[PDB]
Amino acid sequence: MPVFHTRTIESILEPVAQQISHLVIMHEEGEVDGKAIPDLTAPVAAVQAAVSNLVRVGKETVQTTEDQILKRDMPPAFIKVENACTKLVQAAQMLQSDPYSVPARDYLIDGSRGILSGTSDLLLTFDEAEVRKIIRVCKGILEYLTVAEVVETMEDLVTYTKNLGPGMTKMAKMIDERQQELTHQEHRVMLVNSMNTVKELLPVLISAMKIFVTTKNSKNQGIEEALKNRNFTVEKMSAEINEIIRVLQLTSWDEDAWASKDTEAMKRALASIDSKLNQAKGWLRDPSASPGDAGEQAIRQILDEAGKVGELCAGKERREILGTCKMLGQMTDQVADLRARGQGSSPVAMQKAQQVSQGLDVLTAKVENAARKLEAMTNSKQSIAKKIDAAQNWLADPEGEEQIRGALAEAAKQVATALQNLQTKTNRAVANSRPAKAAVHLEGKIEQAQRWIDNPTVDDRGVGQAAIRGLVAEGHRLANVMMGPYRQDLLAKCDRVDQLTAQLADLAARGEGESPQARALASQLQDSLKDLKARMQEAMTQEVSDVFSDTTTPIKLLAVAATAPPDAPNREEVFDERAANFENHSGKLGATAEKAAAVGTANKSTVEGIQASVKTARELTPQVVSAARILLRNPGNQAAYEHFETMKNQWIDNVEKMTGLVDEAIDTKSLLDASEEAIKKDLDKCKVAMANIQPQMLVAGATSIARRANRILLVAKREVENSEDPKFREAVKAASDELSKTISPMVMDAKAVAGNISDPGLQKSFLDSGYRILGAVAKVREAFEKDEEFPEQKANQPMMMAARQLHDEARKWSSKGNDIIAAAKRMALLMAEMSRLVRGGSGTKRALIQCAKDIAKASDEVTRLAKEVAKQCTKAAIATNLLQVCERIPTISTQLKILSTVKATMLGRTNISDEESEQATEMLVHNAQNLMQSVKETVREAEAASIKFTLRWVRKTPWYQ
Ligand SMILES: [Ca+2]
Repeated sequence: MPVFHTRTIESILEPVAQQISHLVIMHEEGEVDGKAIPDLTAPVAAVQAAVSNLVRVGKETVQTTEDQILKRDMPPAFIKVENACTKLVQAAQMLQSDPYSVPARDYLIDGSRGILSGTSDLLLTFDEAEVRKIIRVCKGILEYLTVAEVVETMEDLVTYTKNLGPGMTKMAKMIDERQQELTHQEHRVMLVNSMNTVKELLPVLISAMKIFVTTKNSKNQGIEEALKNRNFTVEKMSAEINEIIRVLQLTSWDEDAWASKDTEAMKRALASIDSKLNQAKGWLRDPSASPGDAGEQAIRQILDEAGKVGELCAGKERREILGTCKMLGQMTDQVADLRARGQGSSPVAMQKAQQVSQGLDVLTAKVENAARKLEAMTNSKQSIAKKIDAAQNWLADPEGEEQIRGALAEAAKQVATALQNLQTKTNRAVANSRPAKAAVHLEGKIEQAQRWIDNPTVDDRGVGQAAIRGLVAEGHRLANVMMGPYRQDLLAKCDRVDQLTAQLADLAARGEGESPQARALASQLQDSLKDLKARMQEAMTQEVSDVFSDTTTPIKLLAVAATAPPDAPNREEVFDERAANFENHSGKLGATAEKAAAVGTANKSTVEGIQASVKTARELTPQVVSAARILLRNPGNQAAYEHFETMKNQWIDNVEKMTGLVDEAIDTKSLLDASEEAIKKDLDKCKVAMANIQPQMLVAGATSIARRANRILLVAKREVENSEDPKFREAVKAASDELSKTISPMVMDAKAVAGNISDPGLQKSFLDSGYRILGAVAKVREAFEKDEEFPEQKANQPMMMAARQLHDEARKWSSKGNDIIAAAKRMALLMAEMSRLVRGGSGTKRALIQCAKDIAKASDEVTRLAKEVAKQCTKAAIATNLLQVCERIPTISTQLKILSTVKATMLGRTNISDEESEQATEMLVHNAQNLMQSVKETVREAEAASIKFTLRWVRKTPWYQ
């Protein structure tokens, strides 16, 4: 099994597999055509030289290495390489006498496959031991984080610190280089993110240890919260280091990453369900609470936490959570409706809601069954495969209950091969046990839903249905905040899409699927999705413009409620309230940011970033509250002040970058319409505030207006650092500068009217300044041959389904006139050929290798011209994003060439294929999908970068809506 996770392996294994492609090409020229095989002497000598380098440095390594694992795993590579090497040399010797020798060609096709396998295994052992070093350092730091609790003296604090130094420095350097030596870009992203999180967590660590030790040397009263924050820091840092250790051992795409994410989100739904369980169960059972209240929604969103669990369990276990969720949802609806009319406390208002909520305690129990279930499934999954199967697979050459412990929790060297077979079987069952998941960014969800609604191939891609369900769930989440327009976007559109999709499902499983009765209804559902996208982005924009207007005043009031004088009144009466409003504000911001990441127009990178910052703030709120409680506890103490300032600054910066990333995910002109609407509404509350003599309300509204104007100044300065032309830098700046001109006059005029609230001239001055701000924001807004067909042939196909998904996606646009759609069409066609060639095996070797070479060539065309597109385009975000989709193309093309050469050395269906040939088909399929859809995203985003010269993206199909 070949590997490609580093640039050194690739730089070594690409020319090797290339010369091997030559040798198997001449092998086919010999075996299929009976042609003279020429002087293999020079090429075999070059191969055996470039490989004898690896063998030589390896043999020198095993002498001077203290690594025992290397001493075990390295000589077998020496044998697997030397054998095939000498075998190829022998083939070169025999084919000098008789260039038609039938056993000399047996030794030519066995050695090339053997030199590929052996070379890959040898490099894999090197790499493996190189990482084992890095993991040795990481485990060093992990063990050093456990001795953090023994520090009780400032002497122990400084000593602990200075000794922690060198290991941290060495780890950071090692990871910074290893990530630069990796080919899988996502792995690099994970290493960078984790190491950055640890490095950003060190100062918080020494701060928490500092307040712990100052609180310990003296007899201060903040000892508990201090150890809470310190133990939390050890927890988070140790967890991130463990993430580093897991990623470092990855040699392919993420295979078991879904497990940990699914189980941690699974537990997150419950850790979040606890609090709202208590609160909502406590203050709903009251005889009335006006609907739309935050305490009312406190149940309506609880069920949402169950839904995200129901979307994680497989399609069958969805039963309990889905049916219970629907019944609880409709019975609470009746609670709100009945309680908000002339009749409350008719037993239907008590006896129904009571049995229901007593059932809320039941669906809160059903979700833990699936949560415990799945985990035991992941802990058993990794415990069997990793801890016993590998460890005693190595030690096959005694003691027993390792293979017993693996064999019990599941349900010579060929016996271990059977162990690998059954392991793959268990991984198959585990993989099926979980349902397919829709994308997270919007266009992925609506694209999968789109691919299911128009041609529902019966009983596959429940990913489209899952995308519709995730979109409808996100529409329910966006709706709970509204009031009047609450019913029109929720009831009509969300339930209309749920109903319509239920019609296209019941109308496809129990009946016919291709009739126009299901295709005339499909357009009824295809545009409804567009409606939910439009109004969902609209309501999301309105919600963001309100919730994210002020992100810092609650924690500011909490900061001044902590430094209150000791003789101040109601110190905890106001403090606990500031912490309550601070936790509520933080959670509200987090939820709004989640909706923004789900519905907004932003690439998956910024979606993962928004979710990451929401995770971080959600983790940071309680420790900020506890820091406020160790400052409020000890007045005049400098250490508590430094700690609370550190924590509060952490929260401030995380919510700041959260505000920015969330702002990226919104159509900025729609945002300007939203904030302009908010300035219109704010001024009405000002006229009213004057009419009823409310100067505090007036200055509050004016400060809100100036706040929004400054925010618009931020989003306007953002468009300056994004455009590379003063076409935008005098239009945007020429308006934002005047918007900055209009700010302060409105403020001082507001302060003027606040003292004489009924003076018509003063009021007139203030209002004039305000509407001048309004017009300024308005100006800021105003500143903004022929073709081929797919060779589908009648009856492997999973490799062709990707080729179809690219061909059907490339043909949507221009035939020619742009080399990228020509090259992508040709790539999907050549992939339709390669799918036919993989299960071939009769003169298909040269056609398959030549096919991979063609795919790599067209890939170079796409990458080249797309890189040309990126540098003649405004807004650097689209350019850099396009480059991000472009860099993952040449790597996957090269890996496609090498894998193709392996499959070619095993393509003459001469038998060495217990499952070894089945592996190379699967790797070619995985690589084929990743390449395929990678150039698909490169095509779509390539057109996005062409709306900004260069290409012509005119569409093919004639306009018919
Ligand atoms: Ca003035």
